[PDB]
Amino acid sequence: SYHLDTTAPPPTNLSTLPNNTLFHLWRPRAHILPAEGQIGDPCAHYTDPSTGLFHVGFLHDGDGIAGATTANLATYTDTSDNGSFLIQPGGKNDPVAVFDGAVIPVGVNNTPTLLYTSVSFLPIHWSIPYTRGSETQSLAVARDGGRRFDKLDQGPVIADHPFAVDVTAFRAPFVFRSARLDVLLSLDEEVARNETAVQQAVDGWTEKNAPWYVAVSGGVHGVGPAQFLYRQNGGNASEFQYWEYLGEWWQEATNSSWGDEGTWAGRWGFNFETGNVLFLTEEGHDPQTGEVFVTLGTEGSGLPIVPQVSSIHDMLWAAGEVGVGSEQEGAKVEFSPSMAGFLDWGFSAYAAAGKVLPASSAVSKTSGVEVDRYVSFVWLTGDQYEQADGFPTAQQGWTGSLLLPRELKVQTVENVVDNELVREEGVSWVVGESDNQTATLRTLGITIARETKAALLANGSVTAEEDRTLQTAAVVPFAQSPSSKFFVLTAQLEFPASARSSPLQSGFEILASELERTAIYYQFSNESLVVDRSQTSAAAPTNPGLDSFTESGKLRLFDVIENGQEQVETLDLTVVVDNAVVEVYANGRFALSTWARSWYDNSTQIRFFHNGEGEVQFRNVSVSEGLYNAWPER
Ligand SMILES: OC[C@H]1O[C@H](OC[C@H]2O[C@H](O[C@]3(CO)O[C@H](CO)[C@@H](O)[C@@H]3O)[C@H](O)[C@@H](O)[C@@H]2O)[C@H](O)[C@@H](O)[C@H]1O
Repeated sequence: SYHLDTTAPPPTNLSTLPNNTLFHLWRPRAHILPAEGQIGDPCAHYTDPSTGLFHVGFLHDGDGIAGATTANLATYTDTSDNGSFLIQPGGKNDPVAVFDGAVIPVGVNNTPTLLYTSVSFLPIHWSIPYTRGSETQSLAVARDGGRRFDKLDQGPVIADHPFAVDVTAFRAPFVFRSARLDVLLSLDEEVARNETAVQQAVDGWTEKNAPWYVAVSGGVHGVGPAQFLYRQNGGNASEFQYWEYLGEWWQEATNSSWGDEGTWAGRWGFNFETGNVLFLTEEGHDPQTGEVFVTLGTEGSGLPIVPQVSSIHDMLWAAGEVGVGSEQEGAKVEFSPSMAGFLDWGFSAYAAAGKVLPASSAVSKTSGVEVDRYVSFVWLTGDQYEQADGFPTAQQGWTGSLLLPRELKVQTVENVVDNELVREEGVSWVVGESDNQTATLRTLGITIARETKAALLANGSVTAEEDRTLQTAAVVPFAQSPSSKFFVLTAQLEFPASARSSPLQSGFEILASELERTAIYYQFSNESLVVDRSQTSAAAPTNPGLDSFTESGKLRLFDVIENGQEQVETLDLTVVVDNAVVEVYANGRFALSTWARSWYDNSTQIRFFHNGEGEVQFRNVSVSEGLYNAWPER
């Protein structure tokens, strides 16, 4: 007879416990996840034109797309009960499975319309032969306020992958509109070569009757990963049956990668997944003036290759330009990356699905936002993409969660010293404006959606810590630590120029007891925020299912001019700890999320950490405890 006692040592084998015994142990309170069961890819988000409510979707129990709605982008309500499903397999187009999809707010019958990957055969993986007809794209229309999606009574509207192309995958259609694409396709192939003519047409563009484009993710056996582009036939905004194939607007060589050493954006891998096409500005999303950005997941593998196994799941982002379709007979249009990085450096972060969130939305109206935004929902698989070594899934009763909604826009880093640090090849940023003395840098901006950040701190207990410096190695416990695993830790770390060349490691130790701790620090050596989980869980040693490997992401701190002097850019940290779900944010342009499954209720001390190498200044350190409930109606 074993009842859970989180103040006592964990049993040696967690998988021997009764189903659901671990249900609340690591479960978050402020994140998006079903009431129970497993959550897969986030997909099918859209602002309902009628109600202005923002709809969120996600695969659930490998049995279809489930959903929820929100009015504030802080609290959520399930569309229904018993799974809250919107659409499931079993149709003629989708006898085996229902994969990711995207929604056109005003589609068929002028109602929200879902274009999704209908599945008829399994297995499907880039490492094995593709079964013809495995993945097709079908339509379904929203009924009863989006609480369900009825499949149109006909076959798929894109019933096959490109003719005779040996695709490694063909799925996760994502819809978007683009002024630049309509122009490039509307103009002559000779007159669409000079930006002078283009830009002019781009200004007359009208978002309302523009045709929808569709990017499908996958690759080509023996050649490369790629995104397949389609658009309503003939650019007719009212054509929903036929979609003309524009070609592989973006493809890369098998297991190639941004930069020579693949340092800043992992690798393009063997297959591209759940692509998203964004158009940014310094303030939000604008399909007319925004720069072209694409977020995607890439499947990697070492050698030899393990059939049906993707050893690496990188959550990347790329930005660049779109031009005519070269001179050859390839794609009508091509996307050329200028920069690329990670949307989230977490091993278990993947399949992000975002959506434009209009200023006209009930969400932006209520919060006072008056610009169009692009909110992105990143997936945090719960069992390492189903490769976990015996995770106690039956015991937990649920699997996975989505990360906090995030705003994506163009973030600028001003007053930067245009130095080798800036002029490196294959990085996650481009020089905006430089006088060879100081330049502005452009990169993907990553922040917690404002309404969610506010809700996280609204009723939280706040406890500051005095600024302090550490030269010699030390681990200093905060004056006061929270008494629960639900909090937001904020701090700024100032480093002296002499630290770049040192083995310095500075940060914090969270979720700490004498038998447990989780280290989060910055390493100048490879320049990377690190989350050491080797001591995170007292239960991990005998339960390999609880992964404890190190997580880390590259974050460069540039030399800049602050008060009128040069200094190493301040490390601005924001760590949200949702019981076991941990998200590390840095400089409004870095994210590293992972699972920190601490066990003891006592495991809640926070400590300052410095390894004695170099010197670090902690400024403005504080903690907000409590966070909030994202599912009030449950
Ligand atoms: O190959 C065996 C495998 O086939 C099916 O999964 C295929 C596909 O799943 C994952 O792809 C994503 C990324 O998270 O998840 C959804 C599906 O749930 C896809 O639309 C999306 O690309 C993997 O990352 C891919 O490597 C994999 O090829 C099936 O669902 C699995 O249970 C298993 O049978």
